[PDB]
Amino acid sequence: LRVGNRYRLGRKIGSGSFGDIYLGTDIAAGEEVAIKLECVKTKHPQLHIESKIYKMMQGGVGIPTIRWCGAEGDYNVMVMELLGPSLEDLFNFCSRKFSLKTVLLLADQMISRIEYIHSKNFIHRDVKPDNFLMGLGKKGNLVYIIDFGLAKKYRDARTHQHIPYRENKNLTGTARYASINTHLGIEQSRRDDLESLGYVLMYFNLGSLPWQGLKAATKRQKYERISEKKMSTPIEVLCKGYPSEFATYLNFCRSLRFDDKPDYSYLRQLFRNLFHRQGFSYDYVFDWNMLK
Ligand SMILES: Nc1ncnc2c1ncn2[C@@H]1O[C@H](COP(=O)(O)O)[C@@H](O)[C@H]1O
Repeated sequence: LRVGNRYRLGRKIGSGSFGDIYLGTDIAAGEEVAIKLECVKTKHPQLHIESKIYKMMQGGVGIPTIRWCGAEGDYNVMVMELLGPSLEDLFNFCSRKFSLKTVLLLADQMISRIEYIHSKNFIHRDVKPDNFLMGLGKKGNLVYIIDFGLAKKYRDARTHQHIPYRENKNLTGTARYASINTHLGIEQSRRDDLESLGYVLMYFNLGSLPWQGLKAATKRQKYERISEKKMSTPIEVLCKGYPSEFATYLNFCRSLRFDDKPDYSYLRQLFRNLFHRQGFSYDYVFDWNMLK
């Protein structure tokens, strides 16, 4: 299979519910690429939007490059830089066990990516291990963020005027990691991304969250089943037997006002101090770099 003249579609490397991702070859440049395909069917496809957001993000550390956008037949096409495995894939590879050092190494970078997205007037609204990828080669130590499928402006580009507080929202992201605010149908802001990262971190520590694996025919039902267990579990019980810093983090994030600018530095500082007190070095050796 080919896409136009310049690209070679290889084998599928990811299924997204938005589109599917193929490993590919830029034949004209002699470089491996990732190629996202979306089928056009209505007059509101969303890959055109996602690519316009990627482009506004460019020149960010841990933002993949976009090489080409256009259409062939009834498919929208996005060609981007190829990245390594997801943190979900790496977790599975490491037997669903990460060391505290690996979790803290990741935490520092994952706050910084989210910060950078917020600095560009957007919230992500789909923060999950699947959506963080390690780079390849010289970028093997660099955590990337992908999938701006569900991203939106939280403040005016011009004025920095925050979006107003609104309720009864469409529950559209992944329920395992959704903020308590998202569960009550409250409009998402910067605090919701950072809380979601909190649940991602405790996911890596535990191996699973105590609200996982609950069957539902519907997306609405998935959120509601998880909501009950989540809202009945104190931050302090969730994180018990782990460094206080994981509690302090989730607590800080839940205490933020709708339209508060987070202290991204403080949250980074928390994990750094724990990191140094444990006696770890920032050598960028994750558990999987030790595989012989
Ligand atoms: N540029 C990329 N390079 C490598 N894998 C990717 C890339 N983009 C997406 N993927 C994979 O595709 C999966 C789903 O992509 P998405 O539906 O866009 O979030 C992710 O979990 C990744 O494993």
